[PDB]
Amino acid sequence: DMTNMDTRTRHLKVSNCPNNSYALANVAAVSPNDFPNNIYIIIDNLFVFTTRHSNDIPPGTIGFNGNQRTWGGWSLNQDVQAKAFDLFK
Amino acid sequence: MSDPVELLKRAEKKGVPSSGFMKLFSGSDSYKFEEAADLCVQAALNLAGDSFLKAADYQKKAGNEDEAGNTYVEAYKCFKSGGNSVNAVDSLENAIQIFTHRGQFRRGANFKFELGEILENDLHDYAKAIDCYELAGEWYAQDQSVALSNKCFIKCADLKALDGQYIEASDIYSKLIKSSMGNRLSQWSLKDYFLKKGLCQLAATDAVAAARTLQEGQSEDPNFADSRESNFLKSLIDAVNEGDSEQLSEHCKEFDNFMRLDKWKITILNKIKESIQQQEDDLL
Amino acid sequence: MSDPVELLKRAEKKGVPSSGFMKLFSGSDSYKFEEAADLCVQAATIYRLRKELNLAGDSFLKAADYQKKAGNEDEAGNTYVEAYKCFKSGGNSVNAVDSLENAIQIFTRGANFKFELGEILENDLHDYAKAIDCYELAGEWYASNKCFIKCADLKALDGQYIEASDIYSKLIKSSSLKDYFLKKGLCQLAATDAVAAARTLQEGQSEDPNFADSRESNFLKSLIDAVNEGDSEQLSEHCKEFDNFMRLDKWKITILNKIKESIQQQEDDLL
Amino acid sequence: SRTAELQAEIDDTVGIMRDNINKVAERGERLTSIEDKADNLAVSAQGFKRGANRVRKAMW
Amino acid sequence: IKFTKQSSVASTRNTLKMAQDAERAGMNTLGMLGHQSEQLNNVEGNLDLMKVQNKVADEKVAELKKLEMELEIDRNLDQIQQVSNRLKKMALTTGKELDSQQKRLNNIEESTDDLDINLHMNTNRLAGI
Repeated sequence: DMTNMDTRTRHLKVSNCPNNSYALANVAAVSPNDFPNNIYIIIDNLFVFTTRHSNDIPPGTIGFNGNQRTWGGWSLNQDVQAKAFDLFK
Repeated sequence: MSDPVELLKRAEKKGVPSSGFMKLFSGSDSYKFEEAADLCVQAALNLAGDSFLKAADYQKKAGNEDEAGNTYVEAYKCFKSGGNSVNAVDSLENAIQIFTHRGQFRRGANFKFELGEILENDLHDYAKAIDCYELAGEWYAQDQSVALSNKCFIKCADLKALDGQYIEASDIYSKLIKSSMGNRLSQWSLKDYFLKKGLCQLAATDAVAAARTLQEGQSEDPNFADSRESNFLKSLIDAVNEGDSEQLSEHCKEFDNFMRLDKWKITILNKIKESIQQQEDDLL
Repeated sequence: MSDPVELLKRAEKKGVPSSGFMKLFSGSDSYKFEEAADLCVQAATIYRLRKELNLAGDSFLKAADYQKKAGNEDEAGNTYVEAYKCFKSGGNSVNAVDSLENAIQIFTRGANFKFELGEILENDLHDYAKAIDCYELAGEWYASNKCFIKCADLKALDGQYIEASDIYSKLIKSSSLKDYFLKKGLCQLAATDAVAAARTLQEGQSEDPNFADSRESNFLKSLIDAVNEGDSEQLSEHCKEFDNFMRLDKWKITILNKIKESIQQQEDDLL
Repeated sequence: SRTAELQAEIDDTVGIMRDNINKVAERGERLTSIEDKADNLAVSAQGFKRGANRVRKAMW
Repeated sequence: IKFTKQSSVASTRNTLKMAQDAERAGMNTLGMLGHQSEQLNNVEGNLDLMKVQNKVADEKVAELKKLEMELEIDRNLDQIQQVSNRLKKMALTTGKELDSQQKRLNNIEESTDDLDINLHMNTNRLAGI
């Protein structure tokens, strides 16, 4: 259910993926304080990913894998903009 | 010639501060400390260094900080000269503190660079050497001595990369690139800088950052764009992207055949190949 | 550590010269100025330890003024040099320039600090005329080749091609040569004096065997021929050929741009 | 023949640069000693200034 | 034959790049040597001034006491020859400055050495007044 969620923009640092399992899932691992669980979030208004709660990632940080960085051309510790996404609208 | 032991004994006798009732009739103790320091200087390689150290301590007690720093420099000279690296390091530390407290950050930086050299070569205290080199480069930059700060930063980045701090070494290499840009005098240094930076970024498994660095160097420095270092860095980036360790080894051999590699690069690429092996371990 | 503000206040209190009746009983005011300068130096060292470089520079300046009032001109010059150092480190180019000026006046070192002042003017304040003057004076006192290089470069960039060529001739006589000749010719060609450029090329070829076979000589000859035939495109082609093997610098870029615009101006005179 | 001449010139320049490296080693040596002695000179000059000042105060 | 020619092209490309390497380094060396020679000229002037001032001090202290591949190979060799000519001249040139500065440094060392002692001499004499 995506009807209600905080859409406020957040600036998050790109860091190494926590482990291979998270990279395999291809889901943005976020802290519970960052965003709700199992919701679609857009980044830079271009890159959409599904959020999953992760306690190993501190609030205010976003985890990415190598392929996602290659798609976005991002380096480690790079700052990116994240917002809530609504594909249906 | 006077006996140095007798001179040191006389200096110690004169070096006793006035105490109690005598202090009400004895003048300033500075003169006694000065005389003891002069006697110690006369008496004073390891024994001579110890005696300079005593003279410097007496000079500090006398308020002559500059003379104390000079005597500490002489003590450092002779301790290093006697193979006593620890006492030389101590003497350099006191001299550096004296000079910095007096605003002579140039002298402090020079002797800090010497101290870092001593730590790196004689005592193998690589962390302290890195700290000394970083501080010396910073002070040289505050004096606008671009080349000396650049040398200190080269040493600091080399040691940091050898120490497992690839990101910090790459940052220092970026600082070196920015400082040396536009200077006709440091261009090859730049040609290498870019390469080294990329290598560090590749030791950190950040192939994207290495590619960004290669592109920046190619677009910013025409000399680097056509340099073999640029081609070698691109080949290394491609090899890491494809995960072909053997291709990386072949590229390294090709690069060595025309431009001999150094132990720093050897270590970086060895860690990179072991990282490919670790990825192969993660592959299972 | 003592409060630098309190130290400065005490120095100001002690820095008041004896006046009126008190002057008949008070000794020489030099000692009061010396004590005030020492207090200012202490407060200023405290400021420097706090990285408050501008306040430390101001305090060195006050100490230097007190030292001047005390007659210790050499100490005043050293304090002015320290003021220049900390102001320059603090990003205050104007106060650094002022401190360098007082130090230069006291010393007249004057040439070294004049070269530094010219560098500050050229890079930080972009006062190119004052930088040219400083470089010329520093070179004269040193006599000098480096200062004259800087002076000639700025003068040529400033529209003074003839003076830049004269300074290049002085550099050639004192001596770099391979480039000097080229640069001189370029300046003479920026002044539309192709005959002078040809004379310079011939002199360099006959006097310096190195310049005769050097690419700079061939490039200068090609430029002279192009200006003689009034073929701007040929000049551009020669410039590209020269760049392909020896990269051009912004100085040469400006000189040749003005030369090409002079060819365009001649085309305007053609009508 | 042109390539052989070029090789000969490069070998000669290598020789001259080897000589220069030896000379710059000698220059560094001359300079480490002169830096230390200029330090001695600065210390002695300060000491002389102070001693002269103390005599100035004495005579006064 | 084609492979060998390609190898020759690559070799001459590297030789040219390295020749350019030598040239920039040499030009920087000469620039720095001119600047350092000049710092040493400044040093020389102060040593001269201090000599005069020590003469004055001597007399004052005394009184005080009294009181396609083929074509590219060819073009690359052309350029290598061009740079090589400049490299040779640079090696000769750097040698002359090292000789001159070496004699200047020897004289600076001796003059500094002396003044240092002259100052010690007058300081010891002043101590006794």
